[PDB]
Amino acid sequence: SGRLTGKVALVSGGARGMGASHVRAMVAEGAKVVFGDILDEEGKAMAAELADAARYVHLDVTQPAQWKAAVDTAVTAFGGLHVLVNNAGILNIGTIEDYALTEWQRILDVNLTGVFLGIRAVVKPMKEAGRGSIINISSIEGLAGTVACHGYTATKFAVRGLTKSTALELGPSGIRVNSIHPGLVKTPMTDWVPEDIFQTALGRAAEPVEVSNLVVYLASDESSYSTGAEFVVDGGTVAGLAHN
Amino acid sequence: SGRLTGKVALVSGGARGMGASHVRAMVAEGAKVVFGDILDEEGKAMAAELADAARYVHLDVTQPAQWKAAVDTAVTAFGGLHVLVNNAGILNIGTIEDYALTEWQRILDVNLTGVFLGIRAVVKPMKEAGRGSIINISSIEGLAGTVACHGYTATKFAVRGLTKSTALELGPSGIRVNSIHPGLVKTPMTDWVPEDIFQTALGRAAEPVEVSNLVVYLASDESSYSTGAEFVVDGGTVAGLAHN
Amino acid sequence: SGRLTGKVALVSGGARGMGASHVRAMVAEGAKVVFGDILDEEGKAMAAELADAARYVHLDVTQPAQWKAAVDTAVTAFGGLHVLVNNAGILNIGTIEDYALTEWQRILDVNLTGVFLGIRAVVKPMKEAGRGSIINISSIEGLAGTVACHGYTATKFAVRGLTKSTALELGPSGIRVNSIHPGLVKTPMTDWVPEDIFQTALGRAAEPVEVSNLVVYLASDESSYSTGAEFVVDGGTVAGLAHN
Amino acid sequence: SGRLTGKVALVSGGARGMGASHVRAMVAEGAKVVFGDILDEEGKAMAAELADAARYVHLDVTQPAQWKAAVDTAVTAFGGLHVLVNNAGILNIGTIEDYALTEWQRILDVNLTGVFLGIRAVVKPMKEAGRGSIINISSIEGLAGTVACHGYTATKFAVRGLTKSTALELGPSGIRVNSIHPGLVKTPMTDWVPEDIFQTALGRAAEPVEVSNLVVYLASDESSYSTGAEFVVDGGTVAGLAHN
Ligand SMILES: NC(=O)C1=CN([C@@H]2O[C@H](COP(=O)(O)OP(=O)(O)OC[C@H]3O[C@@H](n4cnc5c(N)ncnc54)[C@H](O)[C@@H]3O)[C@@H](O)[C@H]2O)C=CC1
Ligand SMILES: NC(=O)C1=CN([C@@H]2O[C@H](COP(=O)(O)OP(=O)(O)OC[C@H]3O[C@@H](n4cnc5c(N)ncnc54)[C@H](O)[C@@H]3O)[C@@H](O)[C@H]2O)C=CC1
Ligand SMILES: NC(=O)C1=CN([C@@H]2O[C@H](COP(=O)(O)OP(=O)(O)OC[C@H]3O[C@@H](n4cnc5c(N)ncnc54)[C@H](O)[C@@H]3O)[C@@H](O)[C@H]2O)C=CC1
Ligand SMILES: NC(=O)C1=CN([C@@H]2O[C@H](COP(=O)(O)OP(=O)(O)OC[C@H]3O[C@@H](n4cnc5c(N)ncnc54)[C@H](O)[C@@H]3O)[C@@H](O)[C@H]2O)C=CC1
Ligand SMILES: C[C@]12CCC(O)CC1CC[C@@H]1[C@@H]2CC[C@]2(C)C(=O)CC[C@@H]12
Ligand SMILES: C[C@]12CCC(O)CC1CC[C@@H]1[C@@H]2CC[C@]2(C)C(=O)CC[C@@H]12
Ligand SMILES: C[C@]12CCC(O)CC1CC[C@@H]1[C@@H]2CC[C@]2(C)C(=O)CC[C@@H]12
Ligand SMILES: C[C@]12CCC(O)CC1CC[C@@H]1[C@@H]2CC[C@]2(C)C(=O)CC[C@@H]12
Repeated sequence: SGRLTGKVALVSGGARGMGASHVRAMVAEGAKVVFGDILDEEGKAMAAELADAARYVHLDVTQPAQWKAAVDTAVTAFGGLHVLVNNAGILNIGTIEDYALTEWQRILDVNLTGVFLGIRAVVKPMKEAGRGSIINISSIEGLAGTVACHGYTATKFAVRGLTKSTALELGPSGIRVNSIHPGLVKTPMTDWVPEDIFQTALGRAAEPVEVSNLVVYLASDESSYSTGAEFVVDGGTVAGLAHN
Repeated sequence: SGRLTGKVALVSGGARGMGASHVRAMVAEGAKVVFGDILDEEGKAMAAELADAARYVHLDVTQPAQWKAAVDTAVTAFGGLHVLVNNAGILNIGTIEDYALTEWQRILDVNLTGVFLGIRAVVKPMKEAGRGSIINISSIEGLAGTVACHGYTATKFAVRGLTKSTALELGPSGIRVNSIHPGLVKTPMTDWVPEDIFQTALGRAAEPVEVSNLVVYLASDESSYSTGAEFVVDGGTVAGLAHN
Repeated sequence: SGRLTGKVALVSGGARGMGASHVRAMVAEGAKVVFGDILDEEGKAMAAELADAARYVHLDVTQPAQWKAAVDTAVTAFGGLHVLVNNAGILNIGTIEDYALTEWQRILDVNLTGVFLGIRAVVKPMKEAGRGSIINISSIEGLAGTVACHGYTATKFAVRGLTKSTALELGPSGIRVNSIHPGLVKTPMTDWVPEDIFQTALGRAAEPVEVSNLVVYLASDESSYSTGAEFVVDGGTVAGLAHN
Repeated sequence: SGRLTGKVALVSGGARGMGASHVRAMVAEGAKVVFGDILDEEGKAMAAELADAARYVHLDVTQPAQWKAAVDTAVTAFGGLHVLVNNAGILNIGTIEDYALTEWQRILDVNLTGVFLGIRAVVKPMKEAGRGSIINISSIEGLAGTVACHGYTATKFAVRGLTKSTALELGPSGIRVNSIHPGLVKTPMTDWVPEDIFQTALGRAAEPVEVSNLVVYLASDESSYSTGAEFVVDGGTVAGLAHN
């Protein structure tokens, strides 16, 4: 409570799912949040309940002009920008043969290029403020592979790597960059998937707030000495070997 | 300010350095702490200025009988045990040729067996309580190697592995096990080492409280979905490649 | 000698550098090689001194039609296709701020999409034979980060991930997929870089044949039980922590 | 045939299982092998069928004096020592509670200290010769955890770490140190385990020769630029996420 007081955050894909949960969790901790998405109806809806501590903006992470608009909104409406949560992303599947090249390009644009564009857009205000925290949402699919999940796996691994190179470059400016790797979380992106698809040590899927707690920790100054690192919140899946 | 209220913790090697910092940080968050060490003078000293919320006990992590005594103290004095911070450890160096077999055995006993004994000692009360968090202190030397640091590297890698196997086994009982890997921290164990020995992105060594913040996070229920994972707090060292 | 006898291989970017070395090394071991590139003069030149054992074809890894032509050449000229070495790649640098979006897209197309296209192109003939070995050339930049190397790092991490997902999917068909991660190698891509830029245990840069030896091993049936794995040939760089 | 001609190797635990397979594979490639174990009957038996290419010696890897005797045998009988294969090891299981402290100590002595003693014993002759190759046999249990496998997991992770620190230290002397991580292999140590206990991409357990092929590669000069690295030969297990 009051752990993010004075912090301004930008969250991509915050109209629903984990993104929405992150917005709510950060506001509850005293932060001012600008969240963007492409689902304007839902976005404006919850922008109404968070009232004056949040602002919704239309943001297609593949459009650099929209990223700039999102950043300008944060800076002029709240005075600055200290946190970026690259959460927007999509999921598509398909075996090597019947996986469309267009789906491949689409997921690269959103899941990878979108994350890169967000980082380019927030460095200026963060460098001026001399402090900042960028949180990239990857997944355990960015740690190991899965059948018929080539585009998703490739981009989640890429986001993991992009996190490291940018962390090294921005470190001297006081900006931290870390990646979060969650396992199965109950959201509209995976409501069609059985909750026990992964072998976990805790024996259950995660509630979105459980990932949000990690977002708050990484956004706060409590995690001041962690940068370029992978934070896993998967209930123990990648900690064990695949058995039958 | 009250993130650990109602939690009872046992910290090994808490008389000084990071251990002491963890004790203070957890008490400040509302936890009751039992800390043990072999430096009784210093231990009793700070137990006095924490008298109401903490208890000091003599604890040589290589002696199972002392671990049991430490656990009994926590349970009878505070009603239970929910957190274990395996922090006690030593550091010795030497090349392959002139590294004494006795130093090798000594570091294995303290840094590895000591950690195992602590886990065996706390599982009973934690399993009864139905909830628990075990935090094993490894290091980045448990992620990559260093010249003339064979005993330390071997044990820190082992602690990292022990964290995973125990997390899988204890998960069903509601107990989480995670490892922390810090880089250079300002403590008596490394005050003879130049603060910039490691290439970091932040360009500085860490203050012990920076590692304590991560201990609090892992001890709290905020990290409910993280288990068997490595949490790195090294200022970016392992995120980059070794350059000249 | 004769370790690859009866094997037909396709090597992308084989007109010079490591690619050329791989072609020569595999021919010396009894394999028939079809190598493609965009440097036609050099390509036809060495195709001439390798006469009956190799065939050169123009191949821009970003063009699916050219990949098909390359595969058809291998199958009709040599009877089949058992090995694919995704070696083609480019290197560009730049900081988050002054790194052109066009350079970013270019490296994604060649280093990542190019690798994906190669895999899609060879699965048919390999699945019919019920055997095959795909070797993806990543780098240690696909294991850790580097300043001003965002596009390269992102794609090399992605290739590492793509290797795992495809290995799991193709495993049942008898096809193995592995990634190679070399450190500094003496080639035209890095002749402007000081040979001791990386901290290595061997104290030297690698000769391209040293990486080719690993390519032969992975192409042969000797490595029959290795798939979806990372093979590091960096002289010890990623095995140690970055010191000053 | 003749890939290890002129090389002298020392293999611990070579009387049966993978160790025996390594001895046979290396002899077939032209190497002279000294293998030790504690199963003298079986050891002398196969020392007979290999003739003068192989010498058997009694060797308890926990006894430094016996290691010295093994090394002296190699040097005086064959003129030198260029390869060490730390293969000897044991397997015991048990949950945290009912796992005997004696079993814990026993596995630490054999699986970890035994490996360290072997390295200390061979550095002298290798440093004089200008180069050498040390191959430490870990396992995928040294990469991820398993329930009721605490001693085994801890030591296999430690061997993985010991491989890196020693590789960095010995690199300047021309000595390479690498670790091998196999999955399920058909040997007496695991003949009671169902061949499909692990989820693999290849859908089968490995034949010991498949791991021996990797030992030969690492023992030969073909792998000249690989050191301090993990070589996985697990049929794809650790490349994928644990599913149900
Ligand atoms: N659901 C799960 O189990 C897991 C999800 N993740 C990651 O977490 C992130 C969010 O996941 P969920 O909330 O579960 O998914 P979700 O589908 O609920 O939400 C993703 C959001 O991104 C927005 N979005 C999509 N394309 C966009 C674009 N071009 N520009 C801006 N916004 C766009 C969508 O409208 C949606 O609100 C993604 O990066 C996902 O890959 C990671 C691990 C597990
Ligand atoms: N100092 C550093 O830069 C880093 C330290 N670490 C780890 O953090 C932990 C604590 O480190 P520091 O506070 O810096 O060290 P420290 O030397 O300040 O404290 C270690 C404490 O353990 C106690 N201790 C030693 N042997 C013991 C035994 N057999 N039984 C019980 N207590 C014993 C010591 O008396 C001391 O109070 C260790 O596990 C260490 O490996 C990890 C990364 C970096
Ligand atoms: N040079 C080094 O130190 C290291 C190189 N690598 C990787 O090894 C691979 C080969 O590297 P080098 O031989 O050193 O580089 P190089 O520059 O000598 O050769 C790359 C080759 O790819 C060809 N190529 C480029 N774009 C192409 C396209 N669109 N279609 C077809 N061919 C194309 C080039 O013409 C050239 O022959 C690359 O994937 C590189 O990232 C990895 C680690 C270290
Ligand atoms: N069997 C498997 O699936 C896997 C085995 N490994 C590792 O490979 C190595 C050999 O495995 P296996 O051949 O399958 O086991 P094994 O039981 O067939 O052979 C181990 C050998 O070591 C010898 N030995 C035992 N204690 C010794 C001591 N104190 N000093 C000297 N020799 C001693 C034994 O007599 C035996 O011949 C071990 O390090 C094991 O952990 C790794 C991954 C999988
Ligand atoms: C939902 C999950 C599991 C959680 C997540 O973040 C993404 C995916 C996407 C691909 C799915 C995987 C479960 C296993 C599937 C269902 C395979 O068997 C074919 C496609 C795979
Ligand atoms: C202090 C540090 C760095 C922080 C830490 O937790 C442990 C050690 C122990 C061995 C040291 C290493 C710095 C580099 C040293 C000084 C080598 O050059 C020889 C022994 C090595
Ligand atoms: C050549 C190497 C090292 C070998 C390789 O495969 C790629 C690169 C590309 C970026 C370079 C890096 C050396 C360090 C550099 C020079 C940084 O200081 C700015 C750009 C970086
Ligand atoms: C054989 C194998 C699998 C191959 C290996 O190198 C060691 C072990 C040892 C512990 C076993 C594991 C299969 C799963 C087991 C059977 C658990 O369910 C309890 C003990 C575990």
